[PDB]
Amino acid sequence: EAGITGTWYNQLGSTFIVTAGADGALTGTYESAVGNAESRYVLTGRYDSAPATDGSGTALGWTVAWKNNYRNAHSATTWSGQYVGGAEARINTQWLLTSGTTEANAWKSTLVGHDTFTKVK
Amino acid sequence: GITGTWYNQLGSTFIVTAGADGALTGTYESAVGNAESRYVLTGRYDSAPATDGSGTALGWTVAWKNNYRNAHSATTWSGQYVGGAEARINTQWLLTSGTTEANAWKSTLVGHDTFTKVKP
Amino acid sequence: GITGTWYNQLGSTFIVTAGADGALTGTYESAVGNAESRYVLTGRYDSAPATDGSGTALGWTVAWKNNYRNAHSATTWSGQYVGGAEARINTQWLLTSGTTEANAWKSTLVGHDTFTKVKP
Amino acid sequence: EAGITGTWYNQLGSTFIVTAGADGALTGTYESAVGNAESRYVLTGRYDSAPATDGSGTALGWTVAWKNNYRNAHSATTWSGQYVGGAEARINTQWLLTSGTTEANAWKSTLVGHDTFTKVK
Ligand SMILES: O=C(O)CCCC[C@@H]1SC[C@@H]2NC(=O)N[C@@H]21
Ligand SMILES: O=C(O)CCCC[C@@H]1SC[C@@H]2NC(=O)N[C@@H]21
Ligand SMILES: O=C(O)CCCC[C@@H]1SC[C@@H]2NC(=O)N[C@@H]21
Ligand SMILES: O=C(O)CCCC[C@@H]1SC[C@@H]2NC(=O)N[C@@H]21
Repeated sequence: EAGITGTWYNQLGSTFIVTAGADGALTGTYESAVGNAESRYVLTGRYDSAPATDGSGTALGWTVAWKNNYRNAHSATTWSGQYVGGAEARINTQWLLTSGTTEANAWKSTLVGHDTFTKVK
Repeated sequence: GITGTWYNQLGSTFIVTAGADGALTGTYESAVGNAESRYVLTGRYDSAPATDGSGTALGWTVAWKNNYRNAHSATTWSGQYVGGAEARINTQWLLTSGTTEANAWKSTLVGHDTFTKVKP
Repeated sequence: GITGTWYNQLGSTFIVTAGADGALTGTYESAVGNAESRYVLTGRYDSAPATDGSGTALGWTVAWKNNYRNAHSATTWSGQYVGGAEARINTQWLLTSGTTEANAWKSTLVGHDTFTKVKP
Repeated sequence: EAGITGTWYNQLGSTFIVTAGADGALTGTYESAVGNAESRYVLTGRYDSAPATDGSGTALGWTVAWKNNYRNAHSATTWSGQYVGGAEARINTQWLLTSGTTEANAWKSTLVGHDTFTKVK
């Protein structure tokens, strides 16, 4: 939690700014270096606020709908993964990016990938 | 609309409110897994979808900790709402468990849930 | 058994032979996408599944090149066969397109196909 | 193809030995450093045997059913990804590992991950 809260960057050059609340909330903004995106987007999510203390990561996830006051891609990404704490903090994720499609095109609505986030300071 | 009480093919209950500007807020009760009672969820959806017949993109997260249990895991659902007479939310999901780094390869389950407002 | 002609929810046709020791060999004809006619597939399945009621794990690949078209892409389906009166193959799939390194983030689609032997 | 053919290792320490045939076939063996696995397992797959020449990767995929003459995990993995050629050849993949389950447990049948393979020589 104080762990998770901060600024993070992934391998694409994207920026994630997040605050982890005592109640398990994640709130912040996401800026993507790629895709049909510009500026910052709201994110919201959840994390395990009482994780195991036995060397395990802390499970978390968040969503961005790719609409802000400047652009709308008619799509949303969710990241699912875990925070790994300590001096070299990482958030390791897999994600699903679903675009709104017609029914005929639903088979090709969803991209899958993986992002690694590095905490800055 | 998206706001309402939804059920998937497993009999899980997804109760959500869609805020006017894109928020999803609600509770999730899973019929399966290391879960009992309701869990907090939050997410986002496209609050100005295309007007060509396309569905409404969305996603949400549950961390599987509540007053009864903690599974040390979180699921995200990514999908789209399809309105009409038999409204549906079609999703794919990622369930990540906290693991050691070495077991990270087996940390994440993937699946697909379809939701309707029809009570089992 | 697994050997036979299968159809998914999109109306794609999956014609396969399950070899006694685990091979899957056949053809795939997709009803959607950058595809026409039949494509070669190969895969593997568990040729000695558990006897507790569990399904039979399997997977296969199609590279979307044939004599008619080349989409510069490949799909893998990972899933399990569930026998019984209404045999089913339930899958999740990954469709990777060749991309530049920089566009690799958007190289891979994911979805789910369910197959039965019922002709549309 | 001469590209793809060879020995590869991923970040877990697993070994993939493959031959790419002129007809788009992939054949070989896989040895996993992790999981319910020992020794070598057959793999088979397919690749785009006439890829684009415009800087793009070569699409491919393969499957392992985790039964060999020493062990059976009642599971199968498929890797989907692309080969990136040149002096520092890589195969970048995402994978799906489905275990056989009862119907009641099908929701938890499938793991998802990503592997990066480095060609040795
Ligand atoms: O193109 C869109 O539909 C909106 C932008 C999507 C950007 C994706 S989300 C997954 C991946 N990680 C990033 O930081 N950016 C891309
Ligand atoms: O077992 C856990 O770690 C927590 C409960 C997970 C339940 C999963 S979330 C995806 C799927 N859809 C449901 O409604 N339930 C399962
Ligand atoms: O468009 C392409 O790149 C090639 C055709 C892809 C068809 C996909 S494979 C997954 C899904 N299931 C089908 O039967 N068809 C689509
Ligand atoms: O545990 C099993 O069911 C069989 C072994 C699975 C090993 C997996 S396949 C994906 C990942 N990549 C590897 O090299 N090993 C693991």
